[PDB]
Amino acid sequence: GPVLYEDPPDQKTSPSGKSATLKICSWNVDGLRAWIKKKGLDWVKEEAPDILCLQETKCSENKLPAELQELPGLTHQYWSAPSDKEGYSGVGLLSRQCPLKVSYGIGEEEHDQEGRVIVAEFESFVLVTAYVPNAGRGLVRLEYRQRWDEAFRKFLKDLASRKPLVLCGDLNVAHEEIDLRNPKGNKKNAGFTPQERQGFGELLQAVPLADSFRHLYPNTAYAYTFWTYMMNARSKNVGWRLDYFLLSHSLLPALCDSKIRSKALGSDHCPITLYLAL
Amino acid sequence: GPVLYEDPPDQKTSPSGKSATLKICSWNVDGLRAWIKKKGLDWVKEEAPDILCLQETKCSENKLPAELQELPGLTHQYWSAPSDKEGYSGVGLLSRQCPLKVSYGIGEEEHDQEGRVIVAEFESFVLVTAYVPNAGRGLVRLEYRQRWDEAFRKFLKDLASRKPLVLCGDLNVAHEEIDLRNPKGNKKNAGFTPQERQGFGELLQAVPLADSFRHLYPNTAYAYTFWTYMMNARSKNVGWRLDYFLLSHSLLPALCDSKIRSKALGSDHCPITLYLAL
DNA sequence: CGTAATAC
DNA sequence: CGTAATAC
Repeated sequence: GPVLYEDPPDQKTSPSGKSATLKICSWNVDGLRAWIKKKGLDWVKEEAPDILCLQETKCSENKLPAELQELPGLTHQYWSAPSDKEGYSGVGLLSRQCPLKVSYGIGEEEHDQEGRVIVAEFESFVLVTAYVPNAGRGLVRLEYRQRWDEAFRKFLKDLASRKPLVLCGDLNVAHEEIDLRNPKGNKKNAGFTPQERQGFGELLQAVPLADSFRHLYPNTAYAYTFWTYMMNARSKNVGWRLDYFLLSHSLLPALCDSKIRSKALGSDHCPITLYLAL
Repeated sequence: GPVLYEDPPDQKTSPSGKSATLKICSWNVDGLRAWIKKKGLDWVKEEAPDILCLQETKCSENKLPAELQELPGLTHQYWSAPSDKEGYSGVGLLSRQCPLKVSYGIGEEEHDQEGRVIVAEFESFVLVTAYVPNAGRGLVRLEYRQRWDEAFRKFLKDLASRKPLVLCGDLNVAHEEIDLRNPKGNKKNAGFTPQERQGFGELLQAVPLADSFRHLYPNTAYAYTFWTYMMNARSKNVGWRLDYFLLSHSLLPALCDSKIRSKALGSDHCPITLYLAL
């Protein structure tokens, strides 16, 4: 039998003792419209997060279903979609409260053409949600992905100097061997090449950022956020951890918990939730 | 019962009496690789044409199956595919003999980015194969299609001044009501809008070119070259004539026949064959 | 390899 | 609405 993973209960109190005051939820919906048909929005209303980040929406701004506009609580909504590619990439950020400033992309024309980054600045921190480019089957985009990784790292380092940073989304890499079920087989596959894993480790050390889930559960294995639709991967928990909450070190005393909502359906990714005490 | 169409026998002698010396075949394969799996190449070897034009190949140059390189007779092969779009558009031209000159596109940067035109110049005439942009569901590209139509018309008029011209391929318009099964329903659908039909009539008169099939069969109805995969259109012969051989008037004394190979499978389009006596 | 999405 | 093709 396959070894399954049960995410531990929500810890809503920081180590300092302060109660959690902010609840961010991130989910790669892999088809915003199909995700809504599969009752994804119902799960969101059940989670009731202060902020909701979505990746791989595959939805142009004009094609957004009407129910999203009428969603309760998360009234302030921002979307980014590729200029010239239909049904590809795309992210979104939905918040209960209005952000002070909202910008798009990372400032480099080469990397801002697929709608992968939304930046939402708040009084106490800056939230970035990202959908990092996949290296592709055959590694056709691995050279581009290394260029992106370097540009994205410099971008986040500049943001982090002025304000504490929270980064979330599909970062499209399993950092370590614990972060995917079959590491020996995937050393040359997109998501686990040495170039991608190194860029991730360089990102954590340069900005600097910490992997919230791994920080709290350093030896917890079999904890994935993605399973291919093929070969019953999700039934057999043959997965990858591609979806992260990376925090600035100064927010670590405010970190309460980082969750993996393994049971939530509607995508080949599952949602992840962050609890902070600000 | 639906009214079916039987293409009359091949007339291989021109009205002047000269025997046919050139046999051009054009086919919108709508998926070059799927077309080869469906034994499309076998049909080509059975037709044995001097020149073979293909449209909507949906195949990048590096992904072309190996059997195409080893095809007998049609050894000189030229392909055009979109720069930035995978599995979209694309044409090809295969000839028994080497052409004097082979160029790509129509010379306008805006219209040469999807690989829709190949021009093959020969001693006695210039052959153009085209895959004209579809106006799209909802007519999103109808404004662009009118701009293309004007640029393409001027391009062909310049070619025709120096040499007699033969144009073939999917021109993505049913000229007249006879050219599609349900004209009253499609007046606002891509392929039969007033803008597309007028651009086609302006093309015939400006260059000038003649519709070879319609020239030879002025009152022959129910003669289509395309049927949607949906709703058993091909079984019920609910079709469109979108694929043409348009000739310069000076080649009309050399015109022997223009055929519609209704029974040839492998695509939602069927092939068309032209016989000339040069 | 499953699924969602495009284009026609 | 069928089919082929993409991207993951």
